[PDB]
Amino acid sequence: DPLSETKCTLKSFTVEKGIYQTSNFRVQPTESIVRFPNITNLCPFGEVF
Amino acid sequence: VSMTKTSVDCTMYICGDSTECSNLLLQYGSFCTQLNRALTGIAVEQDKN
Repeated sequence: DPLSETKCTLKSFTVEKGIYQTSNFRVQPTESIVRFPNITNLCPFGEVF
Repeated sequence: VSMTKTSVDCTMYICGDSTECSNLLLQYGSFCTQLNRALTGIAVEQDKN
């Protein structure tokens, strides 16, 4: 809970009256997308190798 | 009398959303915090001033 996260940040079981900065937050990615151009055709690696 | 209160998510600055980097930044120990403490000190002193 947020109180235990202060006790952590302050390294103490007792916390004095105050506002304490604790571990910052970020909205996580909901999904992944991949967007490469829809080229269908495999490369001419044949006549080079 | 004051300047703009600036805070930095140090970890987002150095390792910008990479778990790999963040695991490498732990090898430097407390510096990610020591910077946030100093910047929070500056930010509180603007309200004091």
